[PDB]
Amino acid sequence: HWGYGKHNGPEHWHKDFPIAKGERQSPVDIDTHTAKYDPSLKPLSVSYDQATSLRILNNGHSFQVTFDDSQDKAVLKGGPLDGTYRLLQFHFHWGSLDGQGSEHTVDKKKYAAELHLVHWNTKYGDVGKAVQQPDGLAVLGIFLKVGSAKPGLQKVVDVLDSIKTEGKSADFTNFDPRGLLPESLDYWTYPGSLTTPPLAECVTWIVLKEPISVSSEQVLKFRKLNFNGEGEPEELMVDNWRPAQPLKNRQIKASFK
Ligand SMILES: [N]S(=O)(=O)[C][C][C]C1234B567B89%10B5%11%12B85%13B98%14B%1061B821B326B%1174B%1252C%13%1416[C][C][C]S([N])(=O)=O
Ligand SMILES: [Zn+2]
Repeated sequence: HWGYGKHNGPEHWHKDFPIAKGERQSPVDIDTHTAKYDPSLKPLSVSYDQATSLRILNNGHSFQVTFDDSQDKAVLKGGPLDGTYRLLQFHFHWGSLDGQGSEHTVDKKKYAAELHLVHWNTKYGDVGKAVQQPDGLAVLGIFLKVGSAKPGLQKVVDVLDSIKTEGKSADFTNFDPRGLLPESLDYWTYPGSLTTPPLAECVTWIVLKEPISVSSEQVLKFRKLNFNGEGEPEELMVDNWRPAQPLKNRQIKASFK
């Protein structure tokens, strides 16, 4: 099984998923001086007021909070997107120490973590169909730096002890993802891929410029999770990030000057 270790990590993934060496892989380094301001880009529309969270789950690679995506309750629109994208889940990538953890980098700077809110295009009807399409998914990426606590993250942090090991899940209703967003919705965008297997080239990436701050205590709780299942040798769930991949023939566009 793929993972993040020496023998099964990112440098091995191409053997099971040859698209790993494809033309539009993610994440990438965002070179802020080369990204082009595009005045035609619209403001991003984030409509999360009717979001219905369902469960929180340790999937052996991250933890995720899953939403009801059977109706247009929590949707992303505008920005670079055509049409309406339903929120399915959010999850994080993080490091063993604060100087790594993000997938995207900004002028080679790594953040302590990165939040991904994963959305799929309603025109394809279900996420499995959407991953087979070049405009199937839109992932909103938000950097985390360590400093002040993020109050809207605390409800997540506090239940992580109940999903320590792979396969464990818990009820996680009434969680409002608006509490994870920075002030500004200024963003960079580019065409890319899932950053985990199957590495499908189906994502419009929207990466917010403004990080959120989380406390050291909050991120420490992420690092107490385990990659392993209960009863297996304990391996801390840390460094679950894919490094930057070649930009190749792509342009990163900025929504802001
Ligand atoms: N870091 S990331 O790119 O946001 C990966 C998120 C993980 C997934 B996204 B798509 B969305 B779909 B696949 B990918 B994996 B979980 B969430 B949901 C997924 C499982 C199904 C993919 S398949 N195997 O049906 O092609
Ligand atoms: Zn991710």
